[PDB]
Amino acid sequence: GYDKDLCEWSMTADQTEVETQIEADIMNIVKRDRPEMKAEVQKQLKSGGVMQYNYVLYCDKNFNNKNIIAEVVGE
Ligand SMILES: [Ca+2]
Repeated sequence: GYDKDLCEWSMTADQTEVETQIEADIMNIVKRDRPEMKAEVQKQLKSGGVMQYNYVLYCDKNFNNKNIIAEVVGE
């Protein structure tokens, strides 16, 4: 997804600050769309990191954030 202010914050704020909110944003989508996947997605975020989603979640006009679960659990 894209939002001008969220895009700028995600690219300028402290690394740990953005990383913590990315995880919370993903878990919120998991709770809404695949609530039983909470423990599994949490395990995948810890092993694979979340900062690789810095661009697609806040700066990408061509990424639908609903697809973040499939992105995380896929290879
Ligand atoms: Ca992965």
